[PDB]
Amino acid sequence: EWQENKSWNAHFTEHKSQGVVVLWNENKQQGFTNNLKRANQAFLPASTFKIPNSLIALDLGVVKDEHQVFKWDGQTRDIATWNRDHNLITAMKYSVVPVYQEFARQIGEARMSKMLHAFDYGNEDISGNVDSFWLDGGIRISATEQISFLRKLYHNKLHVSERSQRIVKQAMLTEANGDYIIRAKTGYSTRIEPKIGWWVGWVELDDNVWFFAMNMDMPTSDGLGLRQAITKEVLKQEKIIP
Ligand SMILES: O=C(O)c1cccc(-c2ccc(O)cc2)c1
Repeated sequence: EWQENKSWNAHFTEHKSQGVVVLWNENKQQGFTNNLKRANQAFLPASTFKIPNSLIALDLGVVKDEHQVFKWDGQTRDIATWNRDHNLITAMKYSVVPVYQEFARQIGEARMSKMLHAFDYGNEDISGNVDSFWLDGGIRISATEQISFLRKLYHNKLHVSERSQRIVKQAMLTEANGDYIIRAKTGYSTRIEPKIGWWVGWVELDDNVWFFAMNMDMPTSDGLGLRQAITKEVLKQEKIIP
């Protein structure tokens, strides 16, 4: 069911960091992690909320499809990639917060709450600003809850149209080669302590899918690449990827 392998802690220790990687074998219905305590420790989802946010916007028509353009609002922000026009694909790719803040306001406080209950998403608490609760509000989710949510999305079992779920999984596309496909979303929570990085998603193989969910303490932006680098070192160790 759930087995803990502390050997993976080296991958966090080698970099003087702390965090958890959670893997779920879909064929075997078996989970694996380095720290079962942290695996269930709930944090702010931050930009990982793009996934449910994207799903909700699409299903209500706030976003019509992955080609619709969302014009830069002309306010120059500290991240250049945000200072341009975007569609759902590029908005997800560059974690464009201002676009999803506009989604949330159009979704509305009421509808956002029901959908997150329908999704059984985390603590289902949207306390705070409707356009920032996933960055500095009351919502919390753990790695194992992320994986559980992702599993429904993969299997099109969330209570939104199949189309909306297919479109988001398209937007989640991160890496694809002859060996595997990764559909995932990054997260960086800085507005409330502790500062952490997220990476959640799954690795599609020919005959199996490995869902993953990782977070780690993130005092400075210098270690943002360790989110994927540590996850991939674990996937290699377990011969999930070469
Ligand atoms: O999580 C990602 O992949 C991603 C993408 C674009 C920008 C940022 C980011 C945001 C804020 C920051 O202070 C440092 C980095 C993260």
